[PDB]
Amino acid sequence: MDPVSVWGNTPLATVDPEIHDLIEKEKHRQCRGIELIASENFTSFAVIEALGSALTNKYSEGMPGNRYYGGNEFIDQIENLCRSRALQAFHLDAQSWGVNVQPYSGSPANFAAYTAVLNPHDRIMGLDLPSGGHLTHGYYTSGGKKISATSIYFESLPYKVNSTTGYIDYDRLEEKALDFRPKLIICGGSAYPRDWDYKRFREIADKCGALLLCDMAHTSGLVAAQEVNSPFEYCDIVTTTTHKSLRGPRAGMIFYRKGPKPPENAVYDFEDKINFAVFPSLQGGPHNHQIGALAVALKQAASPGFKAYAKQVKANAVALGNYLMGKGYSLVTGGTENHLVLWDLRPLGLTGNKVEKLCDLCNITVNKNAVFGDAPGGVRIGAPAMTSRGLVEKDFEQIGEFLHRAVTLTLEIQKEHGKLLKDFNKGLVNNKAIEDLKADVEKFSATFDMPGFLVSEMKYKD
Amino acid sequence: DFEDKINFAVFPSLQGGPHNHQIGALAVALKQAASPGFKAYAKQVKANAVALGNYLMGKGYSLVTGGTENHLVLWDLRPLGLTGNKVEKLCDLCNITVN
Amino acid sequence: DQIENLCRSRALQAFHLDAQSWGVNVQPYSGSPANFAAYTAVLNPHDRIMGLDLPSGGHLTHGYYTSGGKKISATSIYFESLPYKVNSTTGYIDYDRLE
Ligand SMILES: Cc1ncc(COP(=O)(O)O)c(CNCC(=O)O)c1O
Ligand SMILES: Cc1ncc(COP(=O)(O)O)c(CNCC(=O)O)c1O
Repeated sequence: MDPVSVWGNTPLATVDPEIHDLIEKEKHRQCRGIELIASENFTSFAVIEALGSALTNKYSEGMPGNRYYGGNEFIDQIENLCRSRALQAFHLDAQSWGVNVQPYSGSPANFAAYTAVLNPHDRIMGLDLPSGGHLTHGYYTSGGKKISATSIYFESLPYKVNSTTGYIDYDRLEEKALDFRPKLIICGGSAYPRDWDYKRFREIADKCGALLLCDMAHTSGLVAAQEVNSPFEYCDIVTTTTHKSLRGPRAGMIFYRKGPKPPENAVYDFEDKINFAVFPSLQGGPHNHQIGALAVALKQAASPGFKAYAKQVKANAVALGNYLMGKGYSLVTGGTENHLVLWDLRPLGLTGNKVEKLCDLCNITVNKNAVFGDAPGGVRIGAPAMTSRGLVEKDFEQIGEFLHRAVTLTLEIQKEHGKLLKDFNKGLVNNKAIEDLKADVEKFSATFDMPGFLVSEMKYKD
Repeated sequence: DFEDKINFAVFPSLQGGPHNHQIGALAVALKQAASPGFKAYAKQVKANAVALGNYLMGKGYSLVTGGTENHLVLWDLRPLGLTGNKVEKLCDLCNITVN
Repeated sequence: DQIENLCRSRALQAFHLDAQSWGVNVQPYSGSPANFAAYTAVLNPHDRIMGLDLPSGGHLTHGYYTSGGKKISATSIYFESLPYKVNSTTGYIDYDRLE
């Protein structure tokens, strides 16, 4: 039996050189490309120190002051701190809003919210995936195969954007809701480049008797800084991830109205149902290292610096958008009001998969994305991650130039090898233009700061 | 065609007699710089600058370019609302000489 | 002569230079005279020069004139200097704007 220090106190670089080396290679990759995945970010070292800590050792099933085991003196304080900081970050009165901070991620947070307020097979609507919505808001194929757990255990129906403007068609949503009669309407999405008319959603929900939930995962950092419409003014429940624009660990939260209802002396009934759904119905012990790390992120999000970050994210998305748009490219809705742009590639005859593939070869990470609701004909581009490395508008205009080069090279490989993926991949090999672009992206990326670790100590600096 | 132009610029164009005590002292310094100890000194200078830079950033101080690849660190004091004048003056009084 | 010849040869050795490819002059009184003699060797009066801007980390002898147009460095008095700057985001040399 190994003495404690050999297995238990030796650092990772010695206990497991393989994993240490792979993480170091991943750190280097994060420092040598252009990260435009709109859901990604780079969190702080202080968050990561809480995440990688002894908090992982403690079981604390239940919730603070009402646990199933002992030894929770300090875990209770950490969870209570995290919860009160969550309410502060979003400027919520603790007598009108509560929050559960135990969900393991955003998707468990959504499914626990549904479990709390719906019965199995109850009806739900959310934004269609080709229109910018997320899997957890419901998804089934044309062949009827239920894919999302939301569509397996409840009855979902999507609403779409207008096929010519790309904005949410609020009239068709109201009509569909009166026909379908959902018990729950979901707003928020993954690839919608505009703000949300939450007042209109509330009017539609009240007209059809539905609860109204906003999944604010993508824009939660922007909501915290009061840079986009606040869903809390109008929604019954607000779910979120904590790792996207909020820049924290991977976790989820469920916010819920409490107290008297606005004008029978009726009161909200969400609190106990939401808490019970997370535990004991769906989850086990909370991940206390995530909760501690989340409390750190929420304190960082409440700071004047984070408000400046949120402004800069929106400004960088706009500058990138305008740059592409001055090159003659087409954006869905012709611009953005948030952290992302939707690049309609169809006027170029390119699929989003070809542009995504050549970009990845040049260390530019984007993702194909269906466009206007229609082989995805676009790509989604987000600003939070590279903004966190300190990039401002001119730097995002340089990102725009890099994207313009990558797309030109894609056209060039298509106009020489052909629109078939078996043919197109022939041009992606031994290609000096790709090799050059990659080199330029690498040298560009290396000039920027990186939160989360001591840069001078990284193993790979080439 | 640099050699003749450069030698001529130094003398007779710009300077008078060389300072031969400087040249002899410089010859000594160039012998010392060619030694394995000096290679280790130069590594140590770099390591010392990095270690100081990392210490300051850990306290929440801002370095220009966020680090160093050579012998110096540049410390941006504007985020603290301080001028270089005040910090230089105060620790000149504590026998710490910066600029 | 032997001391200067030794200084020159040790200069070439300390920087790992082939004497068929590199020569050295070791008489400059200091660094500022060295720079100004180099300029005098290869430039005519009023020839154009660029060096790193002083707020971007450059040195007086690389050129310096004020917002008001006052020529401070002798480099800017006797030649026509224009500075280049670091990238305002990163603090590294902005190579594209220099080009
Ligand atoms: C048999 C078994 N299976 C699954 C789980 C769930 O683990 P998570 O907390 O990671 O969700 C538990 C937790 N049991 C906790 C206990 O016995 O104290 C368990 O005992
Ligand atoms: C009148 C006069 N002025 C200036 C200088 C220049 O001195 P430096 O070498 O220190 O630059 C000399 C040198 N004249 C040397 C000689 O007559 O032998 C000089 O004779």
